[PDB]
Amino acid sequence: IQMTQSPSSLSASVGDRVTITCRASSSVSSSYLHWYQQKPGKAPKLLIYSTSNLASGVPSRFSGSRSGTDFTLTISSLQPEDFATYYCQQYSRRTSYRTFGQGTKVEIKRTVAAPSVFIFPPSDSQLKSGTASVVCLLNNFYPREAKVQWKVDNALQSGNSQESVTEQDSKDSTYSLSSTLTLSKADYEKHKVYACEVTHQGLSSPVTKSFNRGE
Amino acid sequence: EVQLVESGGGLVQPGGSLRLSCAASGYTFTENTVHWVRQAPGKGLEWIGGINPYYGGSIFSPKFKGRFTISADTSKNTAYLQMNSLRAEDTAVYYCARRAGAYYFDYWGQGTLVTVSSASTKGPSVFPLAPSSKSTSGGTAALGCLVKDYFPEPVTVSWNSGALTSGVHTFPAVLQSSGLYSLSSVVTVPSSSLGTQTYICNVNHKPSNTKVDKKVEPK
Repeated sequence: IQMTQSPSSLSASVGDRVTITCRASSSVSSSYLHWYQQKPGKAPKLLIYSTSNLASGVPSRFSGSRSGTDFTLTISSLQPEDFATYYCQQYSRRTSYRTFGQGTKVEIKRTVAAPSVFIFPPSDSQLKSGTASVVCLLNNFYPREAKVQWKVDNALQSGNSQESVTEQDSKDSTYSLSSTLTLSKADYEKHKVYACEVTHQGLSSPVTKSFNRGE
Repeated sequence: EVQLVESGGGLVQPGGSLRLSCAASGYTFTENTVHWVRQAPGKGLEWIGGINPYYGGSIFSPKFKGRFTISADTSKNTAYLQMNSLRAEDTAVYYCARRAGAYYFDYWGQGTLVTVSSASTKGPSVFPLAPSSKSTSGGTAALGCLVKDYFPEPVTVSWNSGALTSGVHTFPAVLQSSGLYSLSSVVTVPSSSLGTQTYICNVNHKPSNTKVDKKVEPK
């Protein structure tokens, strides 16, 4: 009994109606098909059990049904806290085995939001260790696509920076990005102006944050 | 009031073994089966097996039956997952979950990350990201913590022992060129509070038993 879940991911606005389908190969009783919600870094939470029954405390905009070989989870009015990955689960009475669908990520589409840019120079504590890490923070933006480019003394950097993007926020559906430029103490002490330049769909002109080694 | 809390995860060499624990509370441990489900990073949920604490026997998916065992000690309300001959593909987040009703999982543990690797553990170094504004600037300010050169995942970062929650972003770790992880944790606060409110970033990396509390100060 192999489940097949669809779609892999979807994007919908607040107030929209989303549906997720798990097709059960073979015959599963309506009593033994369940739906779980997993928010990032958290354990799965039971949303619906036995095809259509809401779990305790689960909002009734969630619902489920079956149409033959196909099972359907439906959110009637999408809300930002519904950002999660959803899994179906099936139990087979012959073998006592359990199988999970491969999951559906539900992202929230919202209005464009420009990031807030901050720059952090390396700390004296880290420089006393031989390395220097300059950090550039993009705070609360949408959409996720963003470009952070590093300039040292107006020279463009490449291959010495790593970035990281948060998952979508459960309150306002925004993202945040952290880009780290790393140099040795030697190279860091050999230059003076350090800047990150940000381009984002919500910025009509790129935003630059910079500091001067010293002041 | 029903709770499952796990423990046991960490770094393990390939071909080695590890034992995870699931402490149950808030109900009669003997009346509900307890199962284990793992999730590889980025991938989906995978059922492993389960135990019935009333008898002590266990079922297993055919993928794990030869390699893993599940026991239960009813006096301590604890279930155990013994994992043997671990491979790189066994690196995952392991959950225990209680079965109730028509065979659904209604209470899950928090998850414990197991890493199968032959690299040695490394405790993190914790550096301040000093606030951007002065206390006289007028708006919001960003401040933070850089958690560099640790192995393996995970680290837990909190602010002011967890009392500071709103506006906190802890970013996913990024595997550096050296093979060690590095992440940053930032919070935004009112500029006016920079001179009075203490901001401490608490870092905990269990694999190396490192608990550091780094105070972040301006300038």
